[PDB]
Amino acid sequence: YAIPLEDIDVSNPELFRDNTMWGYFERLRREDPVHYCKDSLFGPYWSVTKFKDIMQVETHPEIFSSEGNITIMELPMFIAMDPPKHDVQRMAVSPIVAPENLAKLEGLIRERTGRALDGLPINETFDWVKLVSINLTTQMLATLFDFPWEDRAKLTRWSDVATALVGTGIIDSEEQRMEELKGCVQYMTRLWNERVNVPPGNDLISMMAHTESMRNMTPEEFLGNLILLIVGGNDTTRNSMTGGVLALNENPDEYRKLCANPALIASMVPEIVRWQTPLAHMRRTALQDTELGGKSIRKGDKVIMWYVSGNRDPEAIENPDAFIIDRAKPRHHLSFGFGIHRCVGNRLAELQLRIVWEELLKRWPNPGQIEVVGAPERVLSPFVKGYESLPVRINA
Ligand code: HEC
Repeated sequence: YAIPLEDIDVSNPELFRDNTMWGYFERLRREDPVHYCKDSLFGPYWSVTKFKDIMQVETHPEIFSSEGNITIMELPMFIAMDPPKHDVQRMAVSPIVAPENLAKLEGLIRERTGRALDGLPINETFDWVKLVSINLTTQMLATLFDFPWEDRAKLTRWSDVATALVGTGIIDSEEQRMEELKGCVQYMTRLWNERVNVPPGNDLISMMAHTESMRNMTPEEFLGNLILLIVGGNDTTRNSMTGGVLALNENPDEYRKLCANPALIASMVPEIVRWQTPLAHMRRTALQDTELGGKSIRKGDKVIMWYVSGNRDPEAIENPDAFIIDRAKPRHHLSFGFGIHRCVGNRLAELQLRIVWEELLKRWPNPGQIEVVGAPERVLSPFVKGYESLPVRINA
């Protein structure tokens, strides 16, 4: 409120690192819900801050294009494609990440999860993001992709390089970003070559290499889609694992409700994904002049769907700034988007988060045993809404 409406830049990454962006999004929802920003680190853009207006953008891909770039920050892959090619590639890829096709690998993830939790320090403060969230998410991706186990830290590195702003401690330049992602393409090409001329067996690289429909992708599209699948489920799962522990500590009546009725994992996991909003936005580009929420959008304009604001919109969600683990309709949220691009991995991602909560409560069943003892450090990004560290002590 101490700055002019016309000067609000909700994309400033410092607002996300400082956890001060909430107040700026609240002012826009009240006073200018479809908002033009002339000056930012990302050039000019529109902010879409209400639940119903994000739904209008998601459901009109013939007006609001995904082709070529789906973030505010300026290989082919089907998230960054419009129909018809989007729809052909999604129909090939959807069965690869469906739980119905993954039961044996998911039982192996549960065994590996239990072993990892059995190795955590007890009655000693540690960094939850390092020892649990990054550790378990990397073990899950390495299991699904049968990735060489000694090289699994490369998955975390490639994830960081894909999304990082220049000068945050990950890359020094766009030249460095391109050199590292060349390395990623070279590594995945070797795995493709080692699995295509041998009988399949049970991992996602073997499944894609032997799927007849994926012969109609170019090698560039095949590699682009393979790398989308490794990166797409990494930071999102990681920051949902961290967020749930923080939400239960900030809301002790919900931690008591969970421990008294562990079946509430079913309604809690979707509420963790809403409360966290691990990807704060997705971007579109206007293909035609259009009207949205009373504003004139021009052909070629950058249009930002702020899920971080839509998930807190009281017009759509009752008491939206409260964490409530037994809501009547807990899947009413925008963290997986909506429409033709709605997260193809959503049911697999939630299954992983339920496996983790079942295995945590098996070992530590009482309220307050998983205790946040220090402030989180947050990520410097307008896209990844997440945590670099979280000090935790397990009281057992
Ligand atoms: C194993 C893979 C994988 C996992 C795990 C995964 N995703 Fe996705 N996600 C994708 C793919 C692939 C797409 C592209 C789908 C498309 O464009 O049709 C996608 C698309 C999305 C989109 C775009 C929605 C839209 O309407 O534009 C969002 C947002 C998203 N994912 C969020 C999440 C979140 C949050 C999580 C975890 C809590 C997650 N994803 C877990 C693979 C994954």
